[PDB]
Amino acid sequence: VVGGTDADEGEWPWQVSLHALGQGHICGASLISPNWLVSAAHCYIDDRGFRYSDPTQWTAFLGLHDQSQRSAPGVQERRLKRIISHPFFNDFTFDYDIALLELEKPAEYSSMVRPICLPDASHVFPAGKAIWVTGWGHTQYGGTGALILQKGEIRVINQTTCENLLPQQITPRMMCVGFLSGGVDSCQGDSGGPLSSVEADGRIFQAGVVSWGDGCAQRNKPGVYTRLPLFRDWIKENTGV
Amino acid sequence: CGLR
Ligand SMILES: N=C(N)c1ccc(Oc2cc(Oc3ccc(C(=N)N)cc3)cc(C(=O)N[C@H]3CC[C@H](N)CC3)c2)cc1
Repeated sequence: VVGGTDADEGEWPWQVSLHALGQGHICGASLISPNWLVSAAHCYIDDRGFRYSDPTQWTAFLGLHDQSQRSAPGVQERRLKRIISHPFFNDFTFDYDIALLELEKPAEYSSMVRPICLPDASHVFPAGKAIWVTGWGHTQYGGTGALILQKGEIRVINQTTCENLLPQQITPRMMCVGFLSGGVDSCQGDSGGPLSSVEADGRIFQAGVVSWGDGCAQRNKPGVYTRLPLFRDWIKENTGV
Repeated sequence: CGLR
């Protein structure tokens, strides 16, 4: 997260850290139920040196605050038994950049570990609305991951504005969130994490998944996120949640 | 869901 601040401990108890074996934090994810996480399909692609698509190559850390204290009281470690990349995920455009991760054993709910609410399919996170991005990714483009979970406040951008700023790259699954002036944005390492939106009774709903952006926090280059409401029914069909 |  560029332009953000240290989160308070347990402030985002649905934010999860995904570590690939021998490599540390790679992507974020969100807890949605005792058994399931949401993340970005782009985190789980094999390459020639590592089968990032193989659930057995991962560890999920729930209730995590600081990457240098992964065994703190409250932190839960879990393996994965399944990764479900969206079937329409496109490598090249990042269309349908969403994945469901099945925990090998359920999470225990606690003050530090709690699911985010999911929005119904017809819900629309309106243009202009403030929402929160969180993660352990770079705090500057080309720059170092944060040890301590970061939070940043960003706003949903009009779809037409978005398409025009990033020509031939924005599909209706995508949403621009951030600022035309830059300054606050997600970045490398935040991939797969949730946008948290404070809704009408103050409960937090997931508004999006960190997907991509051109650099981080540049003027006229807001972050691009996978919309959640579009996938409510897919999440149900695949997970029972 | 959705609170600390
Ligand atoms: N808000 C931000 N500023 C922001 C948010 C998230 C970020 O994370 C990533 C992470 C990323 O990492 C990947 C590692 C690896 C494998 C792989 N195994 N092939 C894929 C993706 C790539 C990209 C990237 O640039 N993707 C392109 C997708 C197509 C699009 N039309 C052009 C850009 C961005 C970075 C910035």
